[PDB]
Amino acid sequence: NQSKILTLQAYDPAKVLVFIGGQRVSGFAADTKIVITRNNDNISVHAGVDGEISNALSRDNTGVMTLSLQNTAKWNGYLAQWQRQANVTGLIYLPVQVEGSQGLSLNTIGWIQKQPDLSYGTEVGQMDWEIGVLDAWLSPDQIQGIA
Amino acid sequence: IGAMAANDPSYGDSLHLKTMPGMVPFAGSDTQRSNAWSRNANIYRGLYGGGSYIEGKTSSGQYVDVIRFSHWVKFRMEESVFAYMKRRSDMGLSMKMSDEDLPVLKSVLMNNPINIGIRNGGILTGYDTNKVSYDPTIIIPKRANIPTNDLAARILRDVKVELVYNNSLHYVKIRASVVLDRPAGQSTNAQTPM
Amino acid sequence: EYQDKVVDVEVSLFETPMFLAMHGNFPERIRFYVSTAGMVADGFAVGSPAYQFATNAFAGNFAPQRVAIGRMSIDSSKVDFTGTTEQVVVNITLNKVVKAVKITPAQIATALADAVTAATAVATGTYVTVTAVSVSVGKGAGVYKIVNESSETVATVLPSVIAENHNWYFLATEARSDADIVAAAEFAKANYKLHIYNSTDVDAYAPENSAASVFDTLKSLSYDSLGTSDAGADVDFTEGSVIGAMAANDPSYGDSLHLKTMPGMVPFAGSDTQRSNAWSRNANIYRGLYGGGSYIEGKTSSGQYVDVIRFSHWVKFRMEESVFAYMKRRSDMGLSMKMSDEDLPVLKSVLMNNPINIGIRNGGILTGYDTNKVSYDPTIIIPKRANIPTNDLAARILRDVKVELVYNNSLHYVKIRASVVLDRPAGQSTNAQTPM
Amino acid sequence: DPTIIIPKRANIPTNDLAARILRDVKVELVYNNSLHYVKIRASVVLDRPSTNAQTP
Amino acid sequence: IGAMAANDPSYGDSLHLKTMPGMVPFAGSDTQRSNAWSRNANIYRGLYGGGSYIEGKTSSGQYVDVI
Amino acid sequence: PPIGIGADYDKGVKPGGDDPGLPPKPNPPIVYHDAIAQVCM
Repeated sequence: NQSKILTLQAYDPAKVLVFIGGQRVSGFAADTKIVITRNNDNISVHAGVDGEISNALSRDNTGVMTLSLQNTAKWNGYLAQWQRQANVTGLIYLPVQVEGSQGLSLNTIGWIQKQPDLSYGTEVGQMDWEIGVLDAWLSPDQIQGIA
Repeated sequence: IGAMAANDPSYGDSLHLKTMPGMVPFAGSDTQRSNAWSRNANIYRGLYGGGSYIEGKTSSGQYVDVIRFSHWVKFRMEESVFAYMKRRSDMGLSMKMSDEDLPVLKSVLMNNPINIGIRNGGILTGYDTNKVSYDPTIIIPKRANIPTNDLAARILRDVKVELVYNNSLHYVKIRASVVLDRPAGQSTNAQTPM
Repeated sequence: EYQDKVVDVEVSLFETPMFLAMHGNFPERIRFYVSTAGMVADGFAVGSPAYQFATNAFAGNFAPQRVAIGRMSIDSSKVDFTGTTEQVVVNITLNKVVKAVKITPAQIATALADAVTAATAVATGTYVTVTAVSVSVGKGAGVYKIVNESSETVATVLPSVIAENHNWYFLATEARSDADIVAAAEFAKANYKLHIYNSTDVDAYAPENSAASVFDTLKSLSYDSLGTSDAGADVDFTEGSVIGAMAANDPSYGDSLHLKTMPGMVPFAGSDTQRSNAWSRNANIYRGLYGGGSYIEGKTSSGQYVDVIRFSHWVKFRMEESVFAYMKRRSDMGLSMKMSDEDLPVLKSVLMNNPINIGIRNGGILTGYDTNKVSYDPTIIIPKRANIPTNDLAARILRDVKVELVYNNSLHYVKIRASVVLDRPAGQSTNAQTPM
Repeated sequence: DPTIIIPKRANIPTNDLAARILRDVKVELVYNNSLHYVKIRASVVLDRPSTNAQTP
Repeated sequence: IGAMAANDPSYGDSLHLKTMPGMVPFAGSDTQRSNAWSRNANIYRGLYGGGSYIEGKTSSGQYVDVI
Repeated sequence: PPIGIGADYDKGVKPGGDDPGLPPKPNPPIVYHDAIAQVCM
């Protein structure tokens, strides 16, 4: 029914901006651009023998962010240099930002957690870089009307 | 100046109650102190065997700490924006007025001043009760909202920031009570207070 | 705002009732005090009925921290010595001036009047009648009563007070005439207040057939009021203690007024048959047992327990509050509620949240399963749109929301059956089967 | 459901044709009013009390 | 006017309980409220520590929002 | 009862007449700036 159109402007995936270290990322893969996850659930429940229930608030909010890039992309070079930079000098952190075109944003600092699996074949491959983000609270700021 | 020169503004620390070698305790009476305070003429008291500056109020009545904090924030924001912009224009690839390039100012500002102020404790954070968060806010306009004259002059206006500030403690009051006989039994209404 | 000292030390060594006193100490029809120290600053003579009520109320184990004083314009005051006495003292306060005096009852009255003239006082019979020269009188020491008079009737004064301020729950009146008591009870029953009154009448103990008392008067009409018989009813106005033992009690626990201690009152001195008669009249008494005192059964005038009445009032008030608060907040953002099958069910959560889920936690509301073979759990039912009449749609009001609850029962009486054996008890039955 | 009804050229009077005016365009709707009042029938009991079990 | 000027009628929203800063709570008694309701003289009752309009009826008995 | 009301259109009659409408957001004039990026409280 036309009275329940959830998006009056078509969702254009190109509006989703990602900035790492202050430069705009580009050269993404075929299907998925990014994935953001947490490691720990929000609260812990300790239920007693007779049904007494008490809850605790978590204090580890770190998450992991995956970034799919075609292995022919130029940005593979910048990340590869950065790994060695941090391994020797010991400076790992780097600002990270995400723009939620019509969804949830993100703005924190992160570091390269692991390097992907490089494979060469008859087709242009793919790479999944893991950018661990220090704090992973999604922000609704892009949405209007949030009272 | 020597008691304030190396103090880092980002901590929001207060000039109140600091010791300043070289000066001598003020010898006026209580009413003289009250008058001097009415004039915002800071004095140097001597208490409990030492000395102490008092309240560091400026001429206009505002606390000196807020003034120093505001100046520090202003200077470092200008510095941080200019440094990024120049470095980004020295490789070619100069910044451009577009919806795809302006948002990065959020990270630029959030990085240098704000994330140091929060760590040192000058800038406040959390949630209130007013029922509104204390967290810093950054807002940047889109291209659609930029006037023709602003485009012609190639300058961006109306970037808005918002912060909250801590408060050093100056005065404290106490209410003691002494009992000589046996105190009487308390109320025994062991309910949950509504 | 200058503070000369950085650190300084002093080293200094709930529902609210309303009492309808008669006086002229302030113009407003009502005022709120946090202690008798605030009252005396207004010129209240120590030992005056309002002062006595406040001081009794504030000392209870569940005492409130705000007492409301009514005002019916005082006409005159009396001091009667029908009871014999030898030292006598009276506290009398002129404008901003408090003073005391000293002293067969008629001669005592004459001497007291002469000492007062040493304001306006004249002796007559065994009592002194006092009037204020355009004055409050309170208890000192002695058996003498104090009876104030006014030309304003309670039945008509009360509406002005409630209009001025409605933020009070209990209701106590100085005028102890039967007509005044009945009018107060009727007014409370209509405005959802709680009516309380002590009585020094003697017909209460009378045989179970003599209906010559205000207690039976109220019982016949089946009003609700916490009626108690007391000796010092009209010398200390012990309604204060009764309220102070109940004011801060949370209704949601379903706790009982039975067997509580109320400072200020004195043990009842009637015999067993007198107690039985008073019980037959629902005139609660204050017994003294095992070295202390204890209220008994807190029955209302109509026979219903006071706990159920308080619980019902609390549930009603909080349900209305909870529904209104949600509805207004939902209408302040636009998006006002609407009569549709997709919007009405939320009232289930609205009601289940505020009153019910606190009542269950505190234990006032019962839950579980029975044997009747039916659950005790609360039930909420809301009609659909198809069942709403045209006139109800036109008036935009929803009817017939139904709720159902169960209630706990505090324990009052217990009986035991002991048995003592002197010789060797005999062997028991050895049928070690499983009993069918 | 709201409805819209429009006439045909054959039904338009010749005078209306001459004047260049269109008449009798009609619309219909229903308004969805809001709620104002609520009433409840609570009941408190010390306990609780036909078994047909046949579909009506 | 400040409590109804901006919200569009497409929501079917009424005027029943909207708070209006600047108004003074009605003071009369319940009998006076009943009297006023008969003449379609809407009042601003103060309830539960706040102010609230009442039912927004017009002169001829019709509701304002339908008009 | 149902509320009857009519609507009309005419060739030259604008709905708003010629009302100027709300004031526009002005374009600031072009001036010299000393600071590349200035912050003022």
